Amino acid sequence: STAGKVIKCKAAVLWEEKKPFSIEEVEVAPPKAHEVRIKMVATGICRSDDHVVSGTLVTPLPVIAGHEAAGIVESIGEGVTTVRPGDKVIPLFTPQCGKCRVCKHPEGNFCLKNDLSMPRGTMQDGTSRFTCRGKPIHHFLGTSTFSQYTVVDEISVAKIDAASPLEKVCLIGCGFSTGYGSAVKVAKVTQGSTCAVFGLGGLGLSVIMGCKAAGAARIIGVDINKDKFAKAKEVGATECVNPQDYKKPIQEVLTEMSNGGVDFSFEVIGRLDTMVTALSCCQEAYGVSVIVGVPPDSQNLSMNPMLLLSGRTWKGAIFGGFKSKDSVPKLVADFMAKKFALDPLITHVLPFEKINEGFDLLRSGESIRTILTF
Amino acid sequence: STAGKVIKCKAAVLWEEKKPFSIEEVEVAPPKAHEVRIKMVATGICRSDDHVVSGTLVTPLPVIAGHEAAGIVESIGEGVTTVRPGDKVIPLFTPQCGKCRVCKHPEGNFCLKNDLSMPRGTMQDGTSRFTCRGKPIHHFLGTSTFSQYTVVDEISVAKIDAASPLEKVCLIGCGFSTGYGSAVKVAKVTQGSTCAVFGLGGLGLSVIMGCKAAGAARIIGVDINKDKFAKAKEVGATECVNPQDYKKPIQEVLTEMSNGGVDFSFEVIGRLDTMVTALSCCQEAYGVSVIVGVPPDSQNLSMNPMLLLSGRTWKGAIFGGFKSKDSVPKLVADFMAKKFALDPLITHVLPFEKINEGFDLLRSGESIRTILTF
Ligand SMILES: NC(=O)C1=CN([C@@H]2O[C@H](COP(=O)(O)OP(=O)(O)OC[C@H]3O[C@@H](n4cnc5c(N)ncnc54)[C@H](O)[C@@H]3O)[C@@H](O)[C@H]2O)C=CC1
Ligand SMILES: NC(=O)C1=CN([C@@H]2O[C@H](COP(=O)(O)OP(=O)(O)OC[C@H]3O[C@@H](n4cnc5c(N)ncnc54)[C@H](O)[C@@H]3O)[C@@H](O)[C@H]2O)C=CC1
Ligand SMILES: O=CNC1CCCCC1
Ligand SMILES: O=CNC1CCCCC1
Ligand SMILES: [Zn+2]
Ligand SMILES: [Zn+2]
Ligand SMILES: [Zn+2]
Ligand SMILES: [Zn+2]
Repeated sequence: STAGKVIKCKAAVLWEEKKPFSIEEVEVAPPKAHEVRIKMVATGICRSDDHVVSGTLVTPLPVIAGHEAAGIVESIGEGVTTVRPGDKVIPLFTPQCGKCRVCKHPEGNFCLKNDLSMPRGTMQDGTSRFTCRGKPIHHFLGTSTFSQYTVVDEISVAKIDAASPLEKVCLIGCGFSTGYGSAVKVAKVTQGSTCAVFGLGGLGLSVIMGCKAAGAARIIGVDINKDKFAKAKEVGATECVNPQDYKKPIQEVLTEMSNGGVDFSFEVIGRLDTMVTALSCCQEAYGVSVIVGVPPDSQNLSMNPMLLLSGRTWKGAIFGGFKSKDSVPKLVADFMAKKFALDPLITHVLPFEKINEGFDLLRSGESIRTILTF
Repeated sequence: STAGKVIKCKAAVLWEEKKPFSIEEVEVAPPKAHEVRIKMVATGICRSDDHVVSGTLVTPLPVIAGHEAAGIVESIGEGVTTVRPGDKVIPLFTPQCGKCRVCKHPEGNFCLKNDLSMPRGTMQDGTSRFTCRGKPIHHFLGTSTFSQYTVVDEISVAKIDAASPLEKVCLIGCGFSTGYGSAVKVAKVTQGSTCAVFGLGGLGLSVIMGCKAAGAARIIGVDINKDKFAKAKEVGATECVNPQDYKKPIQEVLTEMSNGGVDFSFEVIGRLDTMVTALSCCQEAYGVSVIVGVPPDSQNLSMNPMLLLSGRTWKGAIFGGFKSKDSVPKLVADFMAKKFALDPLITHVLPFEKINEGFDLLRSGESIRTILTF
């Protein structure tokens, strides 16, 4: 009863920074050519969504945020070939156009069609499909999953197993895949190695899962919230340290614990100081450090380049280095074949209408992932 | 007639920063256990030696500098098994102890016995073999090659082909191997790729040599001294750019020329600003940037970590990543088999007594490598 028509539905609109989401009626236009309209089933609350509220991540407002989700195709636009109505899908916050220089490179995944580097808050054609109170509303990362219905470009959606449990596999749309791939694909953690993981939220626990899958012998979790240590050890950490417990800088502590530096370190918080600390605690001649966390907008870090001249490697990645449309369906299939677990990341399940309580749980330190159900 | 005795010889002593070297008589003690005393034959002038004079590279003074050299063993201490009197040798400014975690690692080369990180200016045992005017003089990087005779630890010397031309292969002790390896071993430049090389001195020309050996399709040399361009093209650069010729920042020119960023970039100067520029000019999702230049002591750079989050890899290396004692004899063998050329790097030859003129040539921009003969 909705194909080709405007849909009126519920969404969580962010009208301005540092305010609660406003749960109210929006209008969702039908998909144009090469676009897909999706009925949302589940969406996770990721720290990157909170970064929009806090001003840490700048994107045009007002906006419908949300990017870690799964749903069912309601209708498709002219020329769509990769999904059909009724299909289960995961929106892709990093597109895979398949035709740019990055998509064609064996090691690149940050497709040049992304809306992250110079955010416009639109669809690929530069316009918006959302209206609220008569006003146009921006999209977020080409996904906008905090809504009962969204419209995405075809290059930003992947079809997944029809038997998938959507309230779990939405995490493959961001948190799991990003952390897991940061360990197994970006860092390329080796068997028998020592790893250090800064930040033990949903992303950091997924990094730990990847370090353990890669055969690391030691995995040191680092967090200022000791309530995060129990779950980190359940998913593979061999020990946890709270920097606030020590009188010396944690890079010195980790270098001593590791008899000279760790093999792999990961910054999974989003602080400039912990990015430099994580680089410093990896072994000076052969260590590798990977930045996953998102730093505050337009702020530079300061570091001594001798940390690199001795032999260290420093890198970062979006979405765990995974080519999004190729990888998301394979990752769902791996989950269905029991190759990794997602339940350890899920601490809370709430109806979508309680989105603000879900953010309060994240901000208070009490949750890993809250999954919102529509 | 000198074994077991103190040798009185000439050396170039640096008594204080920013002053000419003083060519005068020194006393060189005989080698203790596991040490080797070498009659020097030829030594190159590298910018790192000038960094000692300028205070850019801090090591205790007074000092006998020099680290790029080749000579003949005069005598060996007790227990030495890897060289004999009469052998041709190259001193190793990065040792290879064979026993530390770095030496045992498949990719590491910055041996933990190095005298770079926390410089003492001594032999491994914490003492010096040099006296001048009755005063003890420091060593430099365990090599101290600006002297007619030096004493090195066994882990800091490699035996080379007895037919080697010492006035050429001294460059394998530093400039050639560092630049060549930075391309072929550290960056792992790929066939058909586009490279940018910042700084076209002895080290940068050697990077170009490695990029060409690796099969790069384009190699863009970058230097503010346009007189360096002709030789850079002779050894493989396909084009050269002078940043002072442009109204836009050079990362912008290079991104434009490479249709979105280069595959590999190399900083081979030693400036904080060009380290950040070189990182920025490599492609944001899959580019690799290698720091080779030495930054000024204790200074930090400032950079936006979003340059890394998009997917860039940033690394540095000492000595082109080569394990020194294993690699130097193989590199000499390759030179003897005509696998690479050293003559393009040698622009001037002077007697050792004219060392100060050789440094004047480097500082004026006129030379690539001056080789000093003893
Ligand atoms: N590179 C990518 O593609 C993606 C990046 N991100 C970013 O990853 C980061 C982590 O996201 P989540 O796991 O969802 O966040 P989270 O808020 O659930 O976890 C962050 C953890 O960092 C801890 N922490 C905070 N300050 C700390 C400090 N000084 N020292 C040690 N620990 C500290 C917190 O206690 C918390 O447990 C965020 O910046 C997020 O924006 C998220 C997903 C995709
Ligand atoms: N990582 C390692 O193991 C080693 C590092 N080094 C360092 O490599 C660097 C290069 O050494 P050399 O080739 O012997 O020095 P060099 O002085 O012969 O060459 C440096 C080049 O950089 C150019 N240059 C200077 N400022 C520039 C600027 N703003 N922009 C563009 N070009 C600029 C100069 O005109 C010159 O041609 C030095 O810092 C040296 O200390 C040297 C050997 C071993
Ligand atoms: O969490 C999902 N995406 C993130 C990727 C890193 C930049 C901010 C958005
Ligand atoms: O040029 C030779 N060695 C250099 C290596 C980089 C640090 C300073 C000394
Ligand atoms: Zn693309
Ligand atoms: Zn996310
Ligand atoms: Zn040198
Ligand atoms: Zn060693």
